[PDB]
Amino acid sequence: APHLVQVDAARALWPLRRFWRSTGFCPPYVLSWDQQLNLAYVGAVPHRGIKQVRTHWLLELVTTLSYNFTHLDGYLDLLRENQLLPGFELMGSASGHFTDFEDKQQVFEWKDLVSSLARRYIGRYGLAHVSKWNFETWNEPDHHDFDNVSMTMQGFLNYYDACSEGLRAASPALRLGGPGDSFHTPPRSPLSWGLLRHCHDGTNFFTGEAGVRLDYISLHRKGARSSISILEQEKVVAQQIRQLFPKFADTPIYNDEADPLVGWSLPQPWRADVTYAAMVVKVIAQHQNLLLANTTSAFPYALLSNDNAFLSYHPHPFAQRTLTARFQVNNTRPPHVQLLRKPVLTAMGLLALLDEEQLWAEVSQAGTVLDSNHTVGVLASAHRPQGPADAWRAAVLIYASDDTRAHPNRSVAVTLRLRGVPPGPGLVYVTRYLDNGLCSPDGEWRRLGRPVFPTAEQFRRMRAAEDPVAAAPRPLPAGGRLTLRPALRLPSLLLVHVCARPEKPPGQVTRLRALPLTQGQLVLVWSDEHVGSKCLWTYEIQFSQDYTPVSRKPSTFNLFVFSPDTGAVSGSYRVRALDYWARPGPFSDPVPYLE
Ligand SMILES: *[C@@H]1O[C@H](CO)[C@@H](O[C@@H]2O[C@H](CO)[C@@H](O[C@@H]3O[C@H](CO[C@H]4O[C@H](CO)[C@@H](O)[C@H](O)[C@@H]4O)[C@@H](O)[C@H](O[C@H]4O[C@H](CO)[C@@H](O)[C@H](O)[C@@H]4O)[C@@H]3O)[C@H](O)[C@H]2NC(C)=O)[C@H](O)[C@H]1NC(C)=O
Ligand SMILES: *[C@@H]1O[C@H](CO)[C@@H](O[C@@H]2O[C@H](CO)[C@@H](O)[C@H](O)[C@H]2NC(C)=O)[C@H](O)[C@H]1NC(C)=O
Ligand SMILES: *[C@@H]1O[C@H](CO)[C@@H](O)[C@H](O)[C@H]1NC(C)=O
Ligand SMILES: [Cl-]
Repeated sequence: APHLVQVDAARALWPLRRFWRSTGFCPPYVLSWDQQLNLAYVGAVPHRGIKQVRTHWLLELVTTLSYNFTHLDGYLDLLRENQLLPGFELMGSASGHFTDFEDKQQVFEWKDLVSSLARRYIGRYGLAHVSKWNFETWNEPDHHDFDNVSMTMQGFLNYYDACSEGLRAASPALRLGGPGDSFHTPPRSPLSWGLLRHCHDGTNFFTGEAGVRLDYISLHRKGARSSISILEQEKVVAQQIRQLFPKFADTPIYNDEADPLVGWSLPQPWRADVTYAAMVVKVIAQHQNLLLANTTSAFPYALLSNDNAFLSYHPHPFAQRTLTARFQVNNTRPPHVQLLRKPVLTAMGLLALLDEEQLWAEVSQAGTVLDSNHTVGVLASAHRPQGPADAWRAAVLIYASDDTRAHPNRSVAVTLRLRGVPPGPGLVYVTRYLDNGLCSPDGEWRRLGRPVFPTAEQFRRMRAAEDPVAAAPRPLPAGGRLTLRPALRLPSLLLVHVCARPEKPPGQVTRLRALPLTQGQLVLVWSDEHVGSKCLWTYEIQFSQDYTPVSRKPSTFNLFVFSPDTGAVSGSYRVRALDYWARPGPFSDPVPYLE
């Protein structure tokens, strides 16, 4: 019996927030060319699909009473250039200065450091930008990862008050949360539970007032290979917080390390391809449909982050918990680094097309209704037109996922019945499909024989599997209805995108950049902020030597590796958007490049 999926486009039930637009990593580097390419890939996810990079040890990029912020300036400028925000963990010793947060003088000094850095980047980027940053406490305070810093229970409370008063001294508009740990049953997790008590009922180190600001509560809960287990654990902790700390009943909860499995560097075949991608989507659907979609308990769940911005290493380029797959090519003159886009990163681009209202949807099999706690599920959104540059849109994202298990032998019959699409001009739909057969760079790597130092040709062949199989825009049937019967594989993802025609064509592509990889090989990366519509077929790239169109298969990811057979890359480049009705947007400013 096939899976039946119905979507009611006429039933916009409630807001749908893109709560999953976060990644993160821990340095072992942050200014290396490897990292610069990595963050270019992360920022290239369309429509701000990844917004935050939660980065450990940021205050080891400051040296020491005056401070040198050079290395921190560099990293934060790097994020800014890629339209990314720091998940700013106030974590580090300022290169050995801080050693003890029960030393009164050190507590005052920490406050002044935090004030200085906060005011510095307010000056550097503006208060409007810095007020969006999730400042956070030291990572996992109950896992004793403090190097040479003494952090007792009392020290952690003093530290927190310095963090909070230091940020306030910069501006009251800045946001601070924590503890970013797992909240195990007492007597476990004493610093986590202690922080909440302190903020709820304790005394401020600096002011002596009862209670201390806490803008959000961050936890870490990982699935041990189970998707639904993440959600189950979060509900337990959230309820405990609600009853034990009534003032925090409406305090936003973050799970900013919500991964399928602990230990990012452990090689796992399922991390290499669409298995991981589909599980990530499944976890997100479970959170929207079983936690946020008008549940009786209604916990204030606000953010979910997959901690997968790490760079992979030899001999596991694809098998680690990373958005990209790194190849250090050591036999070129000089040695260079290349990155590939893993399906999980591509999947963040499909998620990014989900809009601000959730539509009514039901999955069933043989009359039995199945919620997102099953192998097949759906998230469906609608968009209210903003101006002449956009129109009505619907995005239906369907996953087939058995968590960390793939099933190459199996095929999942699915019948999608879309109903109630509101009438409008040039209504078309476009399907985007991912599975391990057609669109897995790891799979291509292995068909090529697993080359350790891939050639230019081998990279082209691997990159040819990055994008989803996209079907050309077809007119929507009459009555605002669409019935499709795809044969989904396990794992797979299917995005059906139904768009009405906007009045104006797409806007201008902006902030084009050329980044060198090696001889005759280069990355083109751009912003899509002013494009003004999500209904895009591809981005046309043109190259001039004295402009001709660079021929490539369709892709809406804001990054392209140009690697021509001739090796001629010197000249000027320009890029523009192309919508589902073949209408071009204006060209970006031309970017020159000389090799
Ligand atoms: C081409 O050239 C590049 C640049 O020179 C080489 O890059 C090195 O690659 C190796 C992997 O082959 C890297 O070494 C590995 O680093 C891992 C992470 O290290 C950090 O984290 C650990 C643990 O937290 C710390 O101990 C460590 O100090 C670092 O902070 C380690 O996990 C690896 O060790 C594990 O595997 C080895 C097997 O070799 C076991 O012996 C160990 O017990 C352990 O299980 C490993 O050390 C290295 O960091 C890379 N250097 C750089 C600068 O990037 C490429 O290897 C080379 N390519 C080829 C094909 O030769
Ligand atoms: C998700 O579904 C699983 C089953 O697939 C649920 O786990 C079962 O829970 C019941 C409790 O009524 C137990 O009796 C069973 O032993 C469990 N079965 C298995 C296979 O583990 C789980 O409770 C569901 N979770 C949510 C949040 O709906
Ligand atoms: C700060 O550190 C940078 C990087 O190490 C170095 O180049 C510079 O000399 C330092 N600046 C000052 C003012 O000490
Ligand atoms: Cl994982």
